[PDB]
Amino acid sequence: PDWGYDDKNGPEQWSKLYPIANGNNQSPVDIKTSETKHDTSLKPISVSYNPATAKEIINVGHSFHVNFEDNDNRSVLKGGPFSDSYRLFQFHFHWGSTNEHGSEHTVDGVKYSAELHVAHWNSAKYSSLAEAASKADGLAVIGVLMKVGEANPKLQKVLDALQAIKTKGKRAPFTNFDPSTLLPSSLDFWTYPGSLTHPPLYESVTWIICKESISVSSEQLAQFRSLLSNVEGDNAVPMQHNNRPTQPLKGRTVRASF
Ligand SMILES: CC(=O)NCCc1ccc(S(N)(=O)=O)cc1
Ligand SMILES: [Zn+2]
Repeated sequence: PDWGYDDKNGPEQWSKLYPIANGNNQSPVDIKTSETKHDTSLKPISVSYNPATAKEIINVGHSFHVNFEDNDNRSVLKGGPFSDSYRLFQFHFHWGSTNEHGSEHTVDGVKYSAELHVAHWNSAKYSSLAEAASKADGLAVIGVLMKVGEANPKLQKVLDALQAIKTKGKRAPFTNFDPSTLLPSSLDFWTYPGSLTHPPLYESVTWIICKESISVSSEQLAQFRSLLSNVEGDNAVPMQHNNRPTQPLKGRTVRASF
């Protein structure tokens, strides 16, 4: 690919190939609680995922994705700022070179160790992910900040699967899993209109950032960093990091459900 997280092909240089990187609806962003606006029209977040939709886990070079079957509404996200139903299609993480950084979104300047992203697409208005991905109201992603501390047992199935997709391109069956088990006990959230955090960087994402963080141990993060970005047979190249710096709000308003 023509982009990555290294010095020459990283976030700082993405604008060369993808001009939208300097757009007015880019993500992630720094959430300043003193500037958030509480909206009473915001309904509670509602997630209902069917574990049978879990499909496959793939090493995509810069990260790894856990995909779900999205042929029907067995796994959907509703409520919040949405009137339409969004269909689950994938969840993945972002992490940094060390525990002191790793999350993409930050709160009042505080950076966390990693971030969980659960993505969905608008199946009420569109017919496929490919179609919805470029629409302003096409995607919905739940972001959960991960604070380094106690080991998170609910990450077990995911971590145990990494040994089967160590190098770029490898993929394997990942079934019978409900990602709602990874979300925090409280679903209070912040929401704002944004974009995909990496190329193609489409400004088609309605972000749902959870107020409550979930835990993850130093060793579990080490597992993410032990994944290889190279293809099998080549010199090992660890996936040290894949988080984008926060971008200018550009007049956007971050709303709070609490
Ligand atoms: C084919 C496919 O699923 N590609 C990944 C698309 C994609 C999904 C979500 C995000 S994020 N970081 O904004 O949550 C970025 C890219
Ligand atoms: Zn992401």
